[PDB]
Amino acid sequence: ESTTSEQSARMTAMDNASKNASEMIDKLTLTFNRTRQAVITKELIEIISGAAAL
Amino acid sequence: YFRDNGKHALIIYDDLSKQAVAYRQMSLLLRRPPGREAYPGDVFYLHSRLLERAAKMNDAFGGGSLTALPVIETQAGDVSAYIPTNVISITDGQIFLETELFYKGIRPAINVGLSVSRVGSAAQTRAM
Amino acid sequence: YFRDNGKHALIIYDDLSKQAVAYRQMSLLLRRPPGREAYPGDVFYLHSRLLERAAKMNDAFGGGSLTALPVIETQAGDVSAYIPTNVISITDGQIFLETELFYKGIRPAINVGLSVSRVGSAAQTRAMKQVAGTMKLELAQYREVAAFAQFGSDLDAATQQLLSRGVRLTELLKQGQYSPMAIEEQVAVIYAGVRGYLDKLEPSKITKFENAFLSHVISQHQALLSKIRTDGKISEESDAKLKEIVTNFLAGFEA
Amino acid sequence: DLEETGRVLSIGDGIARVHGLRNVQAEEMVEFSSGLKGMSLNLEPDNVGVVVFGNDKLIKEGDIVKRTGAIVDVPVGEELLGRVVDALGNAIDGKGPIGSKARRRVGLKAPGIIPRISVREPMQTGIKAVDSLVPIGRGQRELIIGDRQTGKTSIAIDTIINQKRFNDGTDEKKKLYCIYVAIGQKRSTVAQLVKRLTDADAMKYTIVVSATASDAAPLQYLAPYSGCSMGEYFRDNGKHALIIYDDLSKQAVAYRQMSLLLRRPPGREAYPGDVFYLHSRLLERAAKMNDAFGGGSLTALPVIETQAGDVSAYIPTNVISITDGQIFLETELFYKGIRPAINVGLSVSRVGSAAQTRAMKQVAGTMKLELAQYREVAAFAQFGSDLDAATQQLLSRGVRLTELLKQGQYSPMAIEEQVAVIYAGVRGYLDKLEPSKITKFENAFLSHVISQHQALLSKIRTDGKISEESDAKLKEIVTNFLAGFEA
Amino acid sequence: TTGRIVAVIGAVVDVQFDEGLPPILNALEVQGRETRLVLEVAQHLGESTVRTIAMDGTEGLVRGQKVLDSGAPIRIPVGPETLGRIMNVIGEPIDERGPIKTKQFAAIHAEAPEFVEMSVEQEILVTGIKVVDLLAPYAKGGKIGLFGGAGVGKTVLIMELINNVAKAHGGYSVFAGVGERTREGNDLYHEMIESGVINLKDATSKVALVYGQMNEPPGARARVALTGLTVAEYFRDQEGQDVLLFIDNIFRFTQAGSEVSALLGRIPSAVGYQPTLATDMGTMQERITTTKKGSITSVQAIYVPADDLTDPAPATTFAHLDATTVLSRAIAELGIYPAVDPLDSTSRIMDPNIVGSEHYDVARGVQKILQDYKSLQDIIAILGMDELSEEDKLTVSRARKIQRFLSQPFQVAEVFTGHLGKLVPLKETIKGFQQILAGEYDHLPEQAFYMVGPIEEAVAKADKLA
Amino acid sequence: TTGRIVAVIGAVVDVQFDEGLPPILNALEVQGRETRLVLEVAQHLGESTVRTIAMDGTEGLVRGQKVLDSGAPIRIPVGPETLGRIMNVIGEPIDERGPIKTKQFAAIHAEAPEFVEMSVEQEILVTGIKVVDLLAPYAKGGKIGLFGGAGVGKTVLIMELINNVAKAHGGYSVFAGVGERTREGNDLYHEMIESGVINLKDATSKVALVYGQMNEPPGARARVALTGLTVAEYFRDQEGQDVLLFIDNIFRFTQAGSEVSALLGRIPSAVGYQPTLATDMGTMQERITTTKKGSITSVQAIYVPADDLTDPAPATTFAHLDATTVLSRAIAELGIYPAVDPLDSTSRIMDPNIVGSEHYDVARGVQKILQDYKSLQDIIAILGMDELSEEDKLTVSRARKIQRFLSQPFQVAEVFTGHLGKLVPLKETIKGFQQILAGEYDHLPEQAFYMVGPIEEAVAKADKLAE
Ligand SMILES: Nc1ncnc2c1ncn2[C@@H]1O[C@H](COP(=O)(O)OP(=O)(O)NP(=O)(O)O)[C@@H](O)[C@H]1O
Ligand SMILES: Nc1ncnc2c1ncn2[C@@H]1O[C@H](COP(=O)(O)OP(=O)(O)O)[C@@H](O)[C@H]1O
Ligand SMILES: [Mg+2]
Ligand SMILES: [Mg+2]
Repeated sequence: ESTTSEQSARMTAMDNASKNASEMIDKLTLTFNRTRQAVITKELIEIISGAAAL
Repeated sequence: YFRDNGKHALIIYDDLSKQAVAYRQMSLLLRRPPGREAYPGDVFYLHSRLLERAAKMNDAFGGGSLTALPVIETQAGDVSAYIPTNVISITDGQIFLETELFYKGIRPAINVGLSVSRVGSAAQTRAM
Repeated sequence: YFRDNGKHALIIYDDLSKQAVAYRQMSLLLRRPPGREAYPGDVFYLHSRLLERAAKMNDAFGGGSLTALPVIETQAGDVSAYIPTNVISITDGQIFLETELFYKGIRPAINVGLSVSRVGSAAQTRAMKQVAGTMKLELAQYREVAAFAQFGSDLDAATQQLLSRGVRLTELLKQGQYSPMAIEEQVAVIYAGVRGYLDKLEPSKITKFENAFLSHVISQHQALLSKIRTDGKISEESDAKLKEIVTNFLAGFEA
Repeated sequence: DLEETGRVLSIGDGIARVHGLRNVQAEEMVEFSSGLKGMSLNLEPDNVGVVVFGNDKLIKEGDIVKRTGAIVDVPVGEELLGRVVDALGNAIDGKGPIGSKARRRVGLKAPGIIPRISVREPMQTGIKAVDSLVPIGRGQRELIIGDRQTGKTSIAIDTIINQKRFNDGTDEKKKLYCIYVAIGQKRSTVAQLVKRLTDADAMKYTIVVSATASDAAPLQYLAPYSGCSMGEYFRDNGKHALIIYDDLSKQAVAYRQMSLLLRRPPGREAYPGDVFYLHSRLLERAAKMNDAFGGGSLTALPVIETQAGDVSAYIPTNVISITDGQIFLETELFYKGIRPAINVGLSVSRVGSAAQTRAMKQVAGTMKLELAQYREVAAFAQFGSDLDAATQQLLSRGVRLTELLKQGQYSPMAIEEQVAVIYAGVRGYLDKLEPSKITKFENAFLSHVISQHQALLSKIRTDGKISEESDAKLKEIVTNFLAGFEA
Repeated sequence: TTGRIVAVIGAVVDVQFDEGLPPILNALEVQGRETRLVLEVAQHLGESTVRTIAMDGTEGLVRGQKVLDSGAPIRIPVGPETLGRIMNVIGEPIDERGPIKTKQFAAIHAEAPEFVEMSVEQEILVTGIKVVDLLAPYAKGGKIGLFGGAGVGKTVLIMELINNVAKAHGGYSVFAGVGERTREGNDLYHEMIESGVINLKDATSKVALVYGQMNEPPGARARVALTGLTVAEYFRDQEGQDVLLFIDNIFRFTQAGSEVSALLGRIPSAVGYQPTLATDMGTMQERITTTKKGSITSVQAIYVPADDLTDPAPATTFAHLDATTVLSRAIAELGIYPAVDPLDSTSRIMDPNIVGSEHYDVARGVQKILQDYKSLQDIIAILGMDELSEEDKLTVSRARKIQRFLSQPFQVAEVFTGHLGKLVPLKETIKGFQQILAGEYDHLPEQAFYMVGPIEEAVAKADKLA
Repeated sequence: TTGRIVAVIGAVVDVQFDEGLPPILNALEVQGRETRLVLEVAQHLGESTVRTIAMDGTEGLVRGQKVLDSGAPIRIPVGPETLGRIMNVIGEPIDERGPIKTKQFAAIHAEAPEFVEMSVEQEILVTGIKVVDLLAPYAKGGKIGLFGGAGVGKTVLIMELINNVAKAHGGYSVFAGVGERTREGNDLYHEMIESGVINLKDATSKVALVYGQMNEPPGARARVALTGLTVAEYFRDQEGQDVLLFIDNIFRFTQAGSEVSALLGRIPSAVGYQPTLATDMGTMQERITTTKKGSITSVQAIYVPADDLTDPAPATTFAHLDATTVLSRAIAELGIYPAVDPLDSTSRIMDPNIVGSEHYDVARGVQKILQDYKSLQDIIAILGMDELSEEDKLTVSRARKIQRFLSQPFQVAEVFTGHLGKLVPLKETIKGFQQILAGEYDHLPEQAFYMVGPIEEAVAKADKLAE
């Protein structure tokens, strides 16, 4: 009984952990791309502000 | 015209994200300083002055109204972005539609927890 | 004025984040083109020329000094950012504080691994050096091992000891506000810990122990404390006396 | 005369603003009184923006600037082989003048669509990982890309070294003349490089075009095009050339300096809107010519340095997009012991099989598939206690094939030696060999087949493929050798 | 009138005119050059001076050099004579086959069809390709985002599309290579010759080619989409056809506009794109549509920067797309051709109010079963296929047959394969998949449904397999 | 020829000349000043006006103040008279010991040695620093760079190198303090008087000092590296000798350039830097070199702004080096000093044909186990240790022991460690990491390997720890 319960539970736990990680990946990927876009724009605004001030 | 002549009008702005993109083109071409997401600092005001005009008039002003349903497009559900937050900070609540619910066939794909009407309750029929 | 006239001064710049913002404003309005983060290109120099002026003079120039504690406010805990690193790249060290530490009860909220002195034991009395000389590296290794050991399963004798010491030292470096401590009192207290006499005391009791221990040595052993303060060190005699006080007192404390 | 001469209005930062020169053409080489050259990049109503080929100290306000009938061309021909020159083709190796009998403009149009034919002929690097899984054909543009210090220059150097086996041979079709363009490197680095090729006896068929870190920006800007024209001499006369641009990140930085200082508008990462154009016109000049045009070719291996693996930064984006494929190198692979540090999952050659000999095509296809199957299961290796037999095998085969893709520096391999090594892996012979021993097995195995089995290697090369006979030979060499190895 | 060059700064040329100025978008012909140098007017700077963008390299230009105003935007040859021919952005032949002898020329800049000229109907453009027509069908006058790249039968699909639209709808095709790689443009051309969609010997060419190659200046790569589009517009407007326009690829159209915008000194917008990102795309895309006279339907290869779908470039493009065709390497390695991902491909007109309730219920039934089959695949790898309920056994059987019946032999591949290509009518596609779902062919073997056209051929293949 | 000041804004002064315009790079001498104020010509603006960078403060300058063209670039004293002296950017003594009585002077601006002047010889220079010697060794006459963010250990490392290599060096050394702490300059000076490599009483000094620190305006900091370099060039060429050049910190040359750049009229490049960053660095760096005439072993501390190695300044520097020692805050934070990233440090001589196959093999094995551990960390920090195979967890224990045996007490760092300084011979380093990898110390605890010299000290420490 012990092993049937344990292996069922590990399967469920790991399935849950796998799906959680999966959700965390998505979320971090969106965060990544929001930051990536911000970085490119910020850098560009610094250049233009520096240039226009001349 | 209807608002002030004792009648009732409904206006849909479909959509305000595209209008802000157009105003950003104008501003950058005018060489106005770019800010957050390269939008000009008056991009909030662009929308606020427009949405302030939707109003309920009292009987002394004819009792008319103008209801506004502005539309805003999010990128991958990001409600915290600059333009979405600007408009949330203007309107009297939001109906939020989720890609996840829509994909699952739950339609209209309204996320109930994320939706509000700040002032609509007093205007709901008792039967409802 | 003190520095050049044989006296010693301490200056606090609270803060240099706000000063750099005012310089930015002033520079932009002068039509000087903006650089990184809209600050002028020479925002490092703004602060470098200021802080270089804190200095220790030789005896021929009067032997005076000026010590500087500039202050910088970071955003979202990022000591690695442009302006912060600019100022770190000027000073002879930094004390880095974090909210996380603060709310967990590490107050003062000093991150040990991320803080440094660039003068080290040269700036310490011999007595403090005697008790604190290896502690900073030791605490860095402690925090690393405590993170690696996180999944509590079979730890060897060495790391378990490293852990027990570390968790207790952390309690000893906690301190309240508005009662800064005389050096000899700091040494007596740190001594009890680094010498291991507290290794079997429950970590939550350390703070209660310190305050009771301190009030005891202050009242009863003003001569031992006097000698450490005056000699600037822990002599073999002072050491023997301290050992006898902490072992027997702790035992009383634990009754 | 302000039609044919001008006067310096201002000078600083490698830009001379010149009054007059009413008749200058855009991009014309002009000459300052001191003898320094400059190129006319900005033609403006009241001034010419002239980019300075040397030190500003020698140009002062009011200096006379002349048109001379100058044309921006370089020496071209076999007389450049074995020589180290600067961006303008001047000898810098101290071995006297180039004996050049012909010249060619650095700025010329790439062959159009019609004069070309499909890339077909192998361009053999001698590097197992590349020739098998990222194969390059004559006329291709294949990018070498990765962070600093990941092995990029070495890919190219080993490719150049490899050609000796053909250039020494008797088959003129298979011969490949090499051009290494150094842009923005330090002189001693270039010196180590040519010493390497000299020792390898590869210099005799290599031209080194070098515009190093203290050369002025316009020179670094021209150098790739200069080397490119020298390569086109071979392309256009029925011969084959390989050019390495090491590297294009540095060339683009040099051009950005010029563009920013001419006050041309800045865009992403402060690059101008023509930096894509900069690289695209260079890389389209690599071509495979049809028979009516002599059947020659120019293959290009541009190099790009990424920063912290950012393949989406501006210049890597441009050059990835322009090229026919990419060989991606990675730091973590390097320190893991995967050297060459080629990411075999990401690396691509869109020319692909069309550029491979039958023998390689066979085993490389099997290896590609088995490495992909391995990659799917890879993360379950060091966390796999109770895996089924099938997945246990995919891992076993994967780790062994991966070990066989490791290769020492400066030792490029004949294609038949490559296939014989890969055979041992794809046919399962090493599946029970402990992975740490594979590189040792290969080195000894290869030494043995080269020594005792030249005939077998001959047949793998000649037959095009691996016959039933070659297969029976290898089976018996491998199994017997292996049992001796593990004895 | 005749003007004089007053400035040359890379691909930006300023020209002064003494009398009337060429309006913006006009084509100017630079005099005294070995080959045609066209400048397009971008701005009126004041003081009788226009700022232009060059359509070729500007090396060798002198200040005071003569420039002729053509009196119009870039005008290019249009008509049947363009079919099988390759032109550049300014309408010159680049295939070395002599002049393009059309009787009409047309300006590459035109306003989009007016509101009154719009079709208010939405109809499928039947492609004859089972996956596409059933699961993610093309809208007539719509835009389709094609995902994939290399090694997934992209060219073959493009060529089959050209073949099928000509066969089924009498409509010709235009291929616009935006930032075309010279090597690949050459190979595409001969592939089109070998497949027969281009014919050198007669007048049966189905496609006109327009190449804006990578080594050309930003202005040329920016405008080629328009040149291609203009060629297509002749077939819609003058011949009432349902036309196909391929844009390969749209990201390079956006990027060329970003480069031109930079050259003109315009302040860049978010992530560095042109501030005019949305209007550059809009003035182009809106020309592709169904009018009362006919349609242009566009298949557009999409490159997604940094794999970021929220990047301004794909986000701007996606506003215009009515469908996606996703070509997948995983699908190709299963031997399914065309390698279209049946779950990843989508269409906006997959709606009962547009394609009908029957088409909708069958498509949705195919999607569901495929989704369901994916859910069982983990259980197969664990428990085995003989441990499934009699309903689940049946969904695997049917799903797998459906997976195979979604494949289809192409006419354009008759050379390389030897098998006859199949163009399948929509009603037969619908019927075929309707019957497999209903369980009408549970008795037939799985492999009978592989590489077949209509459902009857799967019955006939089942019989032929003894 | 006499000129007049027409504009002053910060470090940048514009000067009009009525007759002969001074060429770019010329030193101009400002009249009516208490201490010598030099302006260096940067650009000819047109209209008989030149734009200059000042070498000292511009406070007190007045529009109309007279300026004399000297007729050449900044020229400084070079030769044996520089030995044991401190000089500033413009070659003035700043040690209060009177004139520098050289027979000859040299311009701080010079052409870089030609390609034909290059040497390809490279032999190991043993440091006694385990992590350097094992994984990324220095070469005699080579270009060495020490990269690090603020306060990770660049300067402590350069001082340990000065301590280990320069004290017993047979030839001359130059130390160039560039945009760093004045305190550090006074420390080094009196330390070198104490060791006798500087001698204030006789002619036995082996080191010349050149300083222009962060109390100095950007002009001084952008040129003081050249002053230091020009001194070393003389020693290299006009004595053909073995020269050591230490520069702390070469970033400050690039940074100084960025401070004046907008006032020089440049549109900025990315990250706020001058468009000329790379060519400026190139013309300077290519002079810092061994030639056929003589050898320079150059060691340069390289600051890394915001800890970002992709920052244009350090990123552009890498290509100029033959060995790179990259320091990491994440490693320092663990108390691992020196804070060398063993997976981001390189050397041109790290090659089995140069260092031999045993040294190569051990180094790569060390790097392999550390990368293997690195890829396991974050994975086992969530899924647990007990899920590892009994050979996978053996790479963990060995790697964590190898991380610590890479740490080392520095002699110069005693005031920070409380430990006595250790120097470890090359062969002992090899043997030690070779033995750990082989499993010879699986029984010893992690901490035994932390902060010691040779392997035997880890064995002895393990005993001390036992009780
Ligand atoms: N196959 C290999 N096996 C072992 N070592 C190699 C191999 N290839 C390259 N290396 C070494 O790895 C280091 C980096 O090689 P290199 O070709 O200089 O890469 P890179 O990216 O061009 N470096 P850089 O240009 O300085 O950013 C050198 O020390 C080479 O000797
Ligand atoms: N090898 C080392 N051993 C012990 N402590 C060190 C070591 N290197 C650096 N530190 C600590 O870090 C501080 C900063 O080192 P430093 O060399 O000044 O950094 P950088 O020059 O890179 O800014 C030192 O003052 C010292 O406290
Ligand atoms: Mg390299
Ligand atoms: Mg330092």
